[PDB]
Amino acid sequence: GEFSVCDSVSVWVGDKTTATDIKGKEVTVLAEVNINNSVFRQYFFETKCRASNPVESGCRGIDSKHWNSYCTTTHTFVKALTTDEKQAAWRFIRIDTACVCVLSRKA
Amino acid sequence: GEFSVCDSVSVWVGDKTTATDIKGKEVTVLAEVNINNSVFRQYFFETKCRASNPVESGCRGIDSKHWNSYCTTTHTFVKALTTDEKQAAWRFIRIDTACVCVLSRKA
Repeated sequence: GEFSVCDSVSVWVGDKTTATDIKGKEVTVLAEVNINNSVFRQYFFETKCRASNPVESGCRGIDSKHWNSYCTTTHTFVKALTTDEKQAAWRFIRIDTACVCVLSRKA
Repeated sequence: GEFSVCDSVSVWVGDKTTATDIKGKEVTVLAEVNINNSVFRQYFFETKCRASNPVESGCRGIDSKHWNSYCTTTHTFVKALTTDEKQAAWRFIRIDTACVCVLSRKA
């Protein structure tokens, strides 16, 4: 049947406490946002790698005879209400969204 | 050097007009949100496949002798201000976030 090259794990996250923002700083993630007198809990759908090597040689199916590989998590950016040592603001934060295979040549 | 198995293309999108929501319906994406008397244009960072077959056999580096492959775009969910035939609301919409390789056995 069909299976990815890198095994992946997805979960809805409703209790996030810190995240790295687009500018690289660590920021605190607030839990509920009120947008116009009504509140929302902030949720993030994240997908992570289950393993950098789901198989001993790296990613599944790769041609190991020529290639080296491992799986790695890639990120999107989602704006969220956050706060830092001085200011609460909507900021863009890095969220984990996929597990992909990266290759290079064996020598 | 390091290269992905599936070639990928990322862009910030600031003029999105429709999106499919989590419930599957097509919805209209509004452009500016006012959260507390101040406005924001809504942006989405999307990553798409450049090709289902970046190489003639499917994804790069796969062992084609045993495997069939192609690249496919995976989605995250981002909440955005949207509207439908009756109601403007924050809804979760499907955003394209990665290009990953899917395998199956050749016979």
